[PDB]
Order: sequence, then C-alpha cells, then structure tokens
Amino acid sequence: MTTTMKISIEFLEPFRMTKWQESTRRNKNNKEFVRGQAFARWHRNKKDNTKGRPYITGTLLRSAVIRSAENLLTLSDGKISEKTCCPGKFDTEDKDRLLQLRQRSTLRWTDKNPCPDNAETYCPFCELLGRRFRIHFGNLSLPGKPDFDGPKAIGSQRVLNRVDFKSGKAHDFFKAYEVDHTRFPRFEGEITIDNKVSAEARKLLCDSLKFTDRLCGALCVIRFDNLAEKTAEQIISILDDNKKTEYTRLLADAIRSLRRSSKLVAGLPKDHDGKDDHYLWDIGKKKKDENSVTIRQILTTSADTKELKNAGKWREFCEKLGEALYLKSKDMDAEFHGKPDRLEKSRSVSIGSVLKETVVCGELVAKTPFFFGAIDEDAKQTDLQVLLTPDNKYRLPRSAVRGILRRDLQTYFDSPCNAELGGRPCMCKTCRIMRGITVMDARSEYNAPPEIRHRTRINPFTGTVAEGALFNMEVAPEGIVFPFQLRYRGSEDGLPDALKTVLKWWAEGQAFMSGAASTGKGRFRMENAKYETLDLSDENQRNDYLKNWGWRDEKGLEELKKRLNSGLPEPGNYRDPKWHEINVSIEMASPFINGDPIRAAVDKRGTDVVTFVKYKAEGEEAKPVCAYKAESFRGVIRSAVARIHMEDGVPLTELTHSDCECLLCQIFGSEYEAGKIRFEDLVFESDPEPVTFDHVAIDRFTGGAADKKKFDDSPLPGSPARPLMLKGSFWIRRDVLEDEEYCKALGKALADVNNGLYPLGGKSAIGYGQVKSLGIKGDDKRISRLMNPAFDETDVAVPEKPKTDAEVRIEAEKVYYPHYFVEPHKKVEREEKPCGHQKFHEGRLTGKIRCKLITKTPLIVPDTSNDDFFRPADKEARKEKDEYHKSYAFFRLHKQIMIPGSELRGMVSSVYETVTNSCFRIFDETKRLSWRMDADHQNVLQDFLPGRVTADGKHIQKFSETARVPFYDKTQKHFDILDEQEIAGEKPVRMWVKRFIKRLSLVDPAKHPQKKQDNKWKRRKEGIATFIEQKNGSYYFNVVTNNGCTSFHLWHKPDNFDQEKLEGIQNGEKLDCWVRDSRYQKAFQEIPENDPDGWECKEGYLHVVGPSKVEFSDKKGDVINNFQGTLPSVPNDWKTIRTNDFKNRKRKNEPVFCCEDDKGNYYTMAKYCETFFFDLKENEEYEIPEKARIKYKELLRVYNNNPQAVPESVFQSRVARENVEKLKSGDLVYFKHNEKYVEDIVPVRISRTVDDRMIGKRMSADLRPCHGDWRHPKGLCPACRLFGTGSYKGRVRFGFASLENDPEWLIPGKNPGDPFHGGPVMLSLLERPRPTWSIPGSDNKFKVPGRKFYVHHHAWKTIKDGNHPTTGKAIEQSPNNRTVEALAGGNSFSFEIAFENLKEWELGLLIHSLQLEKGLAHKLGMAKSMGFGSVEIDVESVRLRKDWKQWRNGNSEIPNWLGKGFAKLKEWFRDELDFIENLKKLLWFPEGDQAPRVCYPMLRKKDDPNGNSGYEELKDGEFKKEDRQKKLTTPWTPWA
RNA sequence: UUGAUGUCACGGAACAGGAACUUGAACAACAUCGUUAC
RNA sequence: UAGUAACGAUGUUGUUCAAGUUCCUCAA
Repeated sequence: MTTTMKISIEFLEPFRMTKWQESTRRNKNNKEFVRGQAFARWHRNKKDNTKGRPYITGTLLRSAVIRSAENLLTLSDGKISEKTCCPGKFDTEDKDRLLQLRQRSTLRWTDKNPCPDNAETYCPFCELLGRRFRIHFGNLSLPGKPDFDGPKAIGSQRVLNRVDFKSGKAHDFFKAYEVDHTRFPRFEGEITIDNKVSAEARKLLCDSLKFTDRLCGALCVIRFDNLAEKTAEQIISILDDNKKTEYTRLLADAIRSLRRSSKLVAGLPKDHDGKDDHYLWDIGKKKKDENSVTIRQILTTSADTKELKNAGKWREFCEKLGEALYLKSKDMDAEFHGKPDRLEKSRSVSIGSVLKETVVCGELVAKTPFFFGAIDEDAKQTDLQVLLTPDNKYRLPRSAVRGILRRDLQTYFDSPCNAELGGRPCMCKTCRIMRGITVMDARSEYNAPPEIRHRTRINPFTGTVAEGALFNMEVAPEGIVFPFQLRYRGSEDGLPDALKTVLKWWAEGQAFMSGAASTGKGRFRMENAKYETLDLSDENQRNDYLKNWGWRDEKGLEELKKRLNSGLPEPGNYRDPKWHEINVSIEMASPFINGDPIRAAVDKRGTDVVTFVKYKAEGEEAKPVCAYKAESFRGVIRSAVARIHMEDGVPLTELTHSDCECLLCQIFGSEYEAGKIRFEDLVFESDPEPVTFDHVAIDRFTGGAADKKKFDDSPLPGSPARPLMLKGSFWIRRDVLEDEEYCKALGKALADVNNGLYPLGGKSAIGYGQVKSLGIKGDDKRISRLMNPAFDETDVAVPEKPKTDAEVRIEAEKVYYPHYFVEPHKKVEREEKPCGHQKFHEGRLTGKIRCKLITKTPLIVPDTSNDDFFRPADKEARKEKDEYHKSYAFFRLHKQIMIPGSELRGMVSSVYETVTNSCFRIFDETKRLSWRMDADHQNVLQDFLPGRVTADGKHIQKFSETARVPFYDKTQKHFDILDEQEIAGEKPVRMWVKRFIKRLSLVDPAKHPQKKQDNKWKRRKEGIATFIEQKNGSYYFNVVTNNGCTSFHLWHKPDNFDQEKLEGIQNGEKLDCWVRDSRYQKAFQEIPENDPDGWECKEGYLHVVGPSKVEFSDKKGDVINNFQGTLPSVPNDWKTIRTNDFKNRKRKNEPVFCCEDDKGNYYTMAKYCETFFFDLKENEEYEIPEKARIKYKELLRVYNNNPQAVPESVFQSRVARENVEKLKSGDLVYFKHNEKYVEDIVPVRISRTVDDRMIGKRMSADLRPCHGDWRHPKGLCPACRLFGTGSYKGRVRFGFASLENDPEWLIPGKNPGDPFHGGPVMLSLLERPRPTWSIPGSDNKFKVPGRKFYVHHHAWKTIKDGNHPTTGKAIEQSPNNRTVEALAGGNSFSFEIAFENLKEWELGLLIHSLQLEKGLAHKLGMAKSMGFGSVEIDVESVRLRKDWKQWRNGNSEIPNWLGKGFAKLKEWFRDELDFIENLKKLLWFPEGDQAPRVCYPMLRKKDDPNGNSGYEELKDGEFKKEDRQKKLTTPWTPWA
C-alpha cells in the first residue's frame, strides 16, 4: 500500500563532510555536532576502526524541500492547482527534544486559520509537512555501497577563516572535510509516498524537488523517474658509505626540483673538463671497484622503467624521494564553532511576489602570481603551500570569492558588519545583498607544478641575515584563466548599484583576491562578461525554468550561453576605486645578480649561483623570464624609509612595534594590521644573456690561490654603453596620497635611493647593483617633487701627493730577489666596538671617491671565459681529450676594456691591512709541512733505530743492529730459494753474518817511505803463511794470528811492491805477513766460496723494498754513455733486475743497471743490496701515541701524491708502488723514541720528516684570522671593520674601472687599421710557491715571516723579445705556460669607491692607502714576479654627504683627515713603526737610469750560462739555515 | 545509516609582518728520490 | 774487544668552492 519514488542527486561542486563521533556527544550540548548538521556524515561499521562510507540523511532533504515549497508557494499566490493552501503550523509545546529550532522569519501568504489538527481534510502543505508515515524520506547512499579505508581516502581537511575588517588579519577559525565531485558525483535514495495523499501534493513535491539547488555546501541537481623508498635507501647508503653526508639537504632540494620534466636528468652539469666527477652528482665512484653506482647513474636508470614514463608518476616519484631525503637529513587548536540561539517563536514576515534572476557569466584571468594558503600535513619540505585539486589542478574556492565580495561591498559603503555568529539574521545593507549571491568553483586545467621561492630576514645591526630566518614559499604561475559564473535573485529590477560598482571595479583589473597581497600576489581581471535578467514572477517563464532544472548543468549552460547580452550594465553611482597605480623605471650601470643556488645546481652551465628567473603560462606551457623579486624591492624601500625617521629618539629600526602608531606601522603594516602599499615584480625589458666571472682567494703569506677557494658566478651584464633598464610598478592606497606626512617620507626614501645609495641585488661590495637613476610617474607630482637633486659650491682643487723619503742603494753587477717578506708588529687591537648598519651617525662621513688609475708597465688581466683565443684559422677545431697550449685575451664586458672591482678591492685591502697591522684576513691554518732529511750520520741518522710493531698496534719492539744482504747481484742467488712468505718480513729467516774482514800485506817495515799515510796499520801483529794452490790473480794463504789458536783461509792479490817476495812457490815455504782488520758488514744465505772464515749464524727478520734510487734523465748521462751498446728494455716485474755495468771499472766498486724505455728516458739503477734485522731484543717496547699515527698518515699522503716521481711503477718504493695507507701488525719501521714514547716512524733509511704542529700554531695568537665572536661584540681586527667579515657587513664598496683613452697595446696585432686588438706574448712557467723555503726547520726557531710584497723592476723587455729572465735561452711552448694579451704603459682608467659611516681617521688611512707618495706605485695583474703591472692612483673629488638634499663636495678637507689618520697611527704604536718603513722601501719604483736585474735562481750552477751559483750552492754560506729569515726580511738584499 | 509540527552554515578570505644575504685580487719557484764506502 | 763519513741525478704543475642562518612572530 505504498508507492516508492526513486531519486538521485548529482553534485556539481565539492561538497563538505563532518567528523564522526561516538553516540554520547550527539546531543544539543555539543558544539561540534551542531554546526556539523548541514553537512554529510561519515558512517563506519565495526566502531573504533576508521572504515566506512559517507551518506546524507533524509531530514536535511526534508528541510530543503520544505524551504523550497515555502519559497515557491508565495510566488503563485498560495494556489497550487485549484484550491488555496493553509499557512501551516511550526510550533511545538515540548522543547527537551528537537535539538535545533528555526530562526528564519517564515514567509507569509493569504493569512487565515492554521487548520487545526482535529480535521478530516488538510491543506496540501499539511500533507507535505507530514501531519504510518505520510511522506517518508529515505537516506541517500552511494550506488555500489563500497567500503573505504577512512575519511582521508576520499577527502582532505582544510582550515577555513574569519578575518576582520579594520585590522584586516584574522579571528577564530574552523575546519571541515570536503570531498571532490569528480570522484563521488552521485547519491541514490527513495521516498515512500502513501496512496491517498492527494493529487496536488505530488505536484508540489515535484516542483519543490526541481526548485532546490544546493544541499551540502555545493550545488546539485535532483532527478527522479615501492620504487622511491628503496631508491631513497640506496642513495642514503651511498652517501653514508662515503664521507659526503653533508650534501643531503642540498641533494633533497635539487632532486625535488626535477619534478618539472624528465628531460632534466640528461642535462645535468659536468666537470670543467667535461668529465663525470661532479662534487654532488657523481658521489660513489672510486679509483677501483667499478661496480659502484653513482647518483647520476641511479637517476638515469630510473627515468626509463616503463612505469615513470608519464608526467604524474615521475612527479610523484621525485616529490616523495625529496621528502624522504629531507626527513633523513632532518635528524642528523582553538576553533570557535557554533552557538546558535534557541528562539521560541519565529517572526513570520512577508516578502511579496516580485522575484527576478540575473546570471553573470565570463572569466577572470590572472595578472600576478596568485596564492591560496592550503598548508596541509604529511609534507614538511615547503612550509608554505598552495591549494590544488586531486589531479594537481589550480583552483580558487568559492569561500574566498564570497569573502572578497563581502569585503568589496563593505568598502563600497562605509559601515562594517556587526555579526557574532548566532541569533536572528543580520539586516544591514551588506547582508541583504550577500543573501542572494551564488558563486561557483573553478579548475583552470593548467596542471603544472608550482615554483619555489626562498625568503630571508636581515638583522639591521650587522647587515647579515638574522638567526633562524630562512623559509620557502610556492606560488602559482601568471596568466591562468578561471571560469566565472555569478547568480543573483531578488526583488529589484536586475542587479543593485553596489554589485554593479563592484563588478565595474573588477572589470578594470583591480580584483585583489587572496594571498600575500603585500608582496604583490594575485590580482585578477574579469573579462568577457555577459548578463541576462530572467523573470520568475509570471507562469510562462517559471515553468520553463522548472522544466530543465534551471540551467545549472552543462547542457543547460551551453543552451543558456546563447541568450546572454554582451557588456556589463553601467552603474548609476560610481565610487572611484581606492587604489592607485604608480610606475617605476630603474636604470643601472653595473652587473646584477639575484641569487638562486638550486637552479645553479641543476643547470647545465656548471656555475655556483645564477640569477632569479620566474615562469609564466601561455595557456598550456610555461616560459621563463628573468626578473627582480618583489620582496627584495619591498625590503629595500622599507629599509630606506626606516633609517631616516626618528620617532622620539630611537630610530624605527630598533622599535619592537608592539602597540605603537609608528610611521612604518601605518604604511608598511605590522603583525597587527595590514599594510597600505603593495609592490610587484620588475621585468628587464630585453633579453640579457648571462656572463661568467671567475674568482679566487689569494693567500697573504706565500701569496697564491688558497685551497678549496675557487668559485664563479653568472650575473647579468651591464655597462655604461648598455645600461640594463628595469621596469615595474606598485600600488598605493587612495587615503595615503592625500596625506602630506606620508608622501614626504616616501619622497625622502626614494630620493635617498636615487642618489646612489642602497644598491639592489647581491654582491654590491664588488660593484654590482649601483642604481644610476630612478623615476616614478602617475601620482600628479605628489611624491616625485622631493626627488630633485642638489649640491653646493664645487671649485676647490685636490691637493698634491707628498714626496717620499725611503730610498735604496741599487748598484750594478748585482742580482736581487723578488720576495722580501714584511715582518709585522706584535700589537693587534680589538678593543673597539663596531658601529652598526643602522641610522647615519652624527660624527661620521658618507660619500663617494673618484680615482684615476694609470699604468706604467704592461698589465695582464685575462678573460678566462675561453681558451685558444690565439688559434690559427682554416684548420681543425679541437681534439676532444688533450692538453693544449692555453691562450687568453684581455677582460671585456660589451666589447670594452674594463677592470673588475674585486682586483682593486684585494689590492687596496692588502695595502690597508699591512699599514694598520691588522689580523691576517685569509690564511691556511692546516697543512703541516714536511722536509726531506739529509744524509749524514751524526746529526740525523744516529737516532733512527730499526724496529717492529707488535701483534697489536700499541707497541714497537726494537732491534739490536743491522747488516746489508746483497740482492740484484750476480754472485749469489736469493730469489729462487726464498718464497714470498719470508721476503715480506712475516717470517724469520736464518742467515750467516760476518762483521770484520782481514786484509793481507807482505812487508810493513819497508813500506814506510812511500806509503802509510792513512794510520790504519796500528793493529797488525804477525803471521805465518803457507801456499796450497795457484790462481790467475790471487794467491792462497793459511795465516795463523799469534800462537796458532786459529787459522783463516783468504785470497791475497799482490802489487808492484810485493811481487819481488815471490818468484816460484813450492807449496811448503814459510812467508812472513801482517794481518789487519777492516769493516765488512754483510750477511749471506749459505756461505761464499771466497772467505771460508767463521761466520756467526744469527736469527732475525729479512725485508725488501724494491729497486729504488733511480737516476733517470733525458740527455744520455755519463753512465749511459761509454756503455757497450744495445741498452735493454725495462722489465714488467721486479725480482729479475740484474747488474749490467759498473760505475768504477778499475776496482769492482758500486754496480749500476742501465736501461731504456719506449720514450727518451734513460734509467741507471743503484742499490744492489737489502738490509737484514737480527737480534730482536725482547721485553723492551715503546708505546705509539696518536701523534705518530697522524705524522705517518701525512707521510703516506705525501709519498702517494707526487707529480715529480718516476714514470715507471717498478722503480718505486714499496710505500708508493702498492699504495699503502696504514701500518700493519708486522712490517718495516725505522723508529725514534725516548723513554717509553716513540716520536717518528719512517719507512726507509733516508725518508722525509713531518713536523708535529700545523702551520697555524707557528704564529702569534693575535695575528690569526680575526673572525668569530671575539648587536655585535667588540672583538674585531682593524681591517675587518672597514672591510667586512662573516656575520658583519663591510662599509666600503668598489666599482668597475673603465678605459677612456685608446688601447695602445704592447705589440701590434695581425690586422692593421683595427686598433682594438693586440698581439700575443708567451710567458714562463710560473710554478706554485714553496712555504718550505722560508721555514727551513721545525724546532721552535723558525716562525712565520711576513706578507710577501713583490718588488718593481723591468724584466718584461726580455719576455717581449722571447728569452728567459734567468738565462738567455729562448723559451719554448708547452702545455704548462700561457700566451696572454697585454696592454702597455700610458693607459688611464677611472673608477669610484663608495663609503659610509667612516670615521675621520679611517678615511685618512684609506686615502693614504689609495694614493701613495710620489715615488711609490701599486702592483696588480698576472705574473708580477716579473715586471708586469705597476699602477699609481690619483684621487679626484671626494664629495661628501650631509643631508638628503645637499651633498657638499668636500675637497678642501683632505689635509685634515690625513693628519688625523697619522695621529691615530702615532697613538697605537709610539715609536715602533719600522714595518711602515719597510713597506715604503718595498714599494719604491726606479725613478731613472737604474736597471735592477732581479730573477729566480736555477737548480745548479752548471745549467745557466752566467754561472751565478744556483739553489744547490745557496743552501750553504749565504742562505744557509739561520740567515734565511734575516736576509729575506730586509727589503733589498743582494741575491748573490 | 535520520526521524518528522521548526536546520539563514552560499552564516565565517588561512588571513597579518620578514632584502638569499655576509666574507674571498683567478693566482702562483725550488723541490723530488735513496744509499754507497770502509 | 766496537760502528763511522756524506754523497749521486735533474725535473716538475696546483685549487676548482669554503664558513654561516635553513624557520619564526601575532595568537593558542
């Protein structure tokens, strides 16, 4: 007796879902069960396990149908078909149940009796209301009834908001679950209708089901009828197996950046030679063990797996791999929800019968990168995320659009709302329009990953970043189009005036929707707007509206979009939107950089930092453009404002901005209110191709390139020819331009920015940024009227340089050295506090210094961007893998000769820090030295005893003595009778050891007058002689000693003076002879067949080292000559090398081995013996500390890394041939000890000695790098206060020098008529410096000498011709020298030095270090150990700065500052200024007719035509060991 | 997997404040091997 | 009965980034 009607809803928007709670907090007292009643619920079976499906109750649909019936019943004057309708009853006497009452002001129609319950025929509204069930509503569930694994498998919980209006930041908040409509678009259920209900109530129910449009926060229409985890573990294992565990976060951040495309792995950077040993992309490979994969190979084999071929799979793989790597690198609340007021009776009111409908279509594109904060969980790498669709599409929710419409409608009026989330509906002017507005969501179909931006915060007391201020941010691209549709229904004749004015504001590109609007986030623009007004008051238009469910679905929308008229309606009352656009145009003159290190790590160029480049969308693809960030420009302008205004004493940079109405808190905003000025990005108006500049860090002592301190950067090029224009804009509020107090502050800040200060970008300390001019327009000269520059009276000329007094006596026929260190003082002061990069102090100076550089000796500043500049034409380009002869050009930027700022900065910094006796800026406090020890018994080789380490590496057992066993000889055989188990020293052997041999003579008393001048014949006694056999050269004898106690057999070779004693020997005569003992320390295996004497059989260890001591050469030495032809080849394995020739051929002295390899090398091998350690003394051992093992590790690292070694691997020692790295349990050791502690361990008899301390502990404690903590503390060296340091910005900025006259090269080019290119000159070897010549020994006597100032001379006239500076022979090219292009004397450059907050004694010393006296000169460039680079600097106008209006050129104040500087120099050091005298002696330039010949010595005296006693004769006598420091300190000591 | 005589939740902008920056001449002369003889 | 003395050859490149901060405030 029922009639089931099957219904089915279909969502067109992401609906919302509530949270599940147990059946105890399901009353009217919970504040989360209420406010969660208008959503869908989540039912889970088997409670306490999150597993179920969502559903929608029937009471919500019943309430919606009742509301739609009330709204539809008054539109036809209360008559459905024929009969009139009763008003209905909405009152209940019981109120302990019915958890929620109605506060709605029920509509009215035809007021009459409420049809009391005691009836027999009701009104159709009574039958629809339900007065066993009359109209039963069923639950809506999913079609197939599935079972999911929780509410986080179908949706995602996002946080909603409630912002304020005056202090427009926030209030409480709440959150809910929302499910997408593309995955769950359908719900099904039924309604059980009785038989005899009516024939007009069914029509009302059908029209009410067709009239309802939204159920759960969304529009609807009701119808009726494993690789990435293991890849992360493998990468982590690779990073842990090596020592590269500090590259993990950079690896995570650079791997996450590869999610844009899979064609980025085949373009990763390489080395500088094109190899595959990058410092982070090629970790894992070694010298051996080929089966070791790198990270590049892992990423290359994972890009094509037939699973990560799509974009989404590769994107997800990269995202979770970066998340896993970040999580591995890591370990190295109040929601005001509800409270609706329980009202007893609703105040029924009538609204009439006039109802219209307006549909506004169109779309809104983006003009700035937008942002919608949706920071979710399970992703902690970005910490500022955007809102995306489950298919990675960008969307804007309708809640943000509704809130922005509310804000704009409150702005159109002048009255904010006063609601408090409860009670009766509010009836203000902006809540009666907001109650008829319906909007929709968007998708934008872009589907691309968003870029990441890095932001910081700078401490305004030191100039660096603050502690703990560094964070990321991701923004959506620019140019994405969203579909738009607004629908309004009311009683007016169309749209109201407020909505028309707001839409006219939005059609002008002033729709600031959401995001970080203070830094120039999303600003949209509504385009292609259409509108059409319907009329639901009649019956021939309402039935056509109800026939097709309105026009909400896609088919109805495609039919409706053919009826809308174009163009928005004009408003009756305009309101002149309250935001004004101001354009900004900056023009530069120097390079520009905006750092981005992750992009430089991914880029294929192979640099360290690259400039910032943003993307923009063209509908489906992204294109990159270089720009300047908006946050950096906002920070620059904010710091320009904050440093001028005082606000009651302390400047705006020291305030906390807690509860103050400061000038920064009313324009730029704070954490309590929003700002009133919004900035934007700045494009570059062109296509600037980046260039690459190489840098280096030159050591102070032994001036050369320091370790691990080579780098480069890729800035955008700028020069005075092409000035790199910048274009941008920013928005200001309307009620700020009308104020006269804030516009003055903005004008002052922009005038201080225009006047040269505040450079934009990165490394401004070397001449980057340097804003040339700034011009704004679009404000009716309200701000651009204080931006006029001014001056003072500029006529006074600069004083001249003083005359010098330090002179030297240089004579002829003498040679000089080029190093001459400068010994410093012992008082480095650190008792002054730094100033602070805040407001401009009163008693300090700021301005510009214009200089003028002029060379007087050829200058070499190379362009290291490309080699082979002097390459011949019309030939092959280049072989892939070879070592050619490098050749460079001069430095050019835009085809213009220039000098960088870092060169001049380093030069002036060296002179200034050697004048004031400050801390050594850069140094190498590691790398302990080592020296080869001499070969002499008494001084060094007496203390080195033979030893052997025990079974554990803790003790060393010493031996008694040693004797040498002959190998590689021809008179024995020791290789084929001994295996490899006893020649490695791991098994003791048994040899026969002889100590003293006995020579023989004939007659002593008749030898006196011609011989016996060697006093060795003092131990002869007597001896009888026999004769048993005959030999060709010797004679056999049996000699007794004194009484016949023993007899020894020998072979005696006679001579001229003992040939008369024997004529014919008859085997039985008794000759007389004398026996003398001689030293003979040998040991054989079995016995020799020449000396049958008593050999003492001993027991000990035997060892070998290999054939060492090769005198290899290339010029057929004295031992290779006079040979017997056909020199053999080198054997491929040892233990078979024998003796070929003898060195002495009269006697049978030292044998050699001459051979020849495939090249022109000729080896001659000594060392026909090995050593044998016997008599191991037990129970006496010495401990090994850690210092000895550190020294041994250093010794092994020096032995194994040598470029001057023998090219053959067979003639090396055991240490270098087998590449050992530790000391084993039993091995060869020559150790040194004293009283149970060992000191030194050397492998061979004559090896090198490593010193105990490092080179940093050989100085004073004050001369070390003045860096560290000892606002900023007061412990800084005097040179790290003018120039910067770490955690302290320096207040001196240099600039690019530019040539103004004609080039005037050294030698003319190959093409006449083109005076812009020079000729090539070839230089000498230029080998690296040796710090082991200034510090000869290692005990305590040799401290670290000074700062290595090169002297001035003229030795470029010998290089220009083609000869050598030392000898006179012509130099020949090789893959070790260069061919540079140089300038000549008589060229002029010009640059500028900007300074700020300097004292009056620091400026005087800076001027004294810039310009020297009238006899000195500076020295910059390449190869200044010859005569190459001698410049002098004259200082022009020094115009100061005293206010933001006038600048007051101070040329007539120099002679005061200089004096004050010297006064300070007298205050610190009283009368101990000898270092300044030496520095003035070392900068002296030859004024005339003086030709000092300086050069480096050769190795010996036989390899130079002058015969000047090269380095091997200078180590004795003049520069022996104790006169080295003394002679190398005096500014001009003869080279001798 | 809801109760019926009463649900404005399309009744609420995840908003407000922050300079990828500080320091650094692309340069530069004396070392490398071990033993032989008495 | 013991351990003493210093000699012989002439050839050759190196660093390519290092030290810092990598999340907080206003709220709760």
